[PDB]
Amino acid sequence: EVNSFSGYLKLTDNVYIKNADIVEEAKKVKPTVVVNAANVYLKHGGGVAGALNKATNNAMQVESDDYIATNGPLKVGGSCVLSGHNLAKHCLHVVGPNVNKGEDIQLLKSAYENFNQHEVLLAPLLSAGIFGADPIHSLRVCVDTVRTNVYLAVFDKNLYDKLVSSFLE
Ligand SMILES: CC(C)[C@H](Nc1ncnc2[nH]c(-c3cn[nH]c3)cc12)c1ccc2c(c1)S(=O)(=O)CCC2
Repeated sequence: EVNSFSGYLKLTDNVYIKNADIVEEAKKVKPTVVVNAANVYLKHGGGVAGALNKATNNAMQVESDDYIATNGPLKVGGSCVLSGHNLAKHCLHVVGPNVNKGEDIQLLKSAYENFNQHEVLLAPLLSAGIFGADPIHSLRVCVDTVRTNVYLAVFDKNLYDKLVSSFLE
């Protein structure tokens, strides 16, 4: 019943990967921590963040606005811990660089370093999709940076297959 991840492929001693929607994984597993692919103002307008917010019936967005009002925006490469709502005990909101908006890809290492404060995490592939990072590079940074136990859900079988073949070269 605790962190019941199923059907993952173990890549390294601490990195696992599955072709799955992170929202569906969070509902089934109810992990201790789910990672959001956030932006600095925690505006969950689309993609992974919009999907996680919609699964909380907008409770994540209201909580996020209150956090920003009191604390100000996050930095690129930084994170904050807020409620997991019905998806997890906690949501770790992590800001990976948006290369399509000119942010430095080197900050992807700092973004993955936030994962090391949590023993077990369900997470998306940071800075992939419309953030513009090369998803094979993002997996290599994950493997080289994260030391705690991370379960990556990648919602695209074509990309999943390319990432596993890239890792097993
Ligand atoms: C690479 C892609 C396959 C992957 N997507 C996903 N990966 C895992 N669980 C997912 N659920 C949905 C979904 C459910 N309902 N609606 C959307 C998407 C999703 C991905 C990973 C990272 C990032 C993005 C996208 S982005 O374009 O949202 C920008 C932020 C970084």
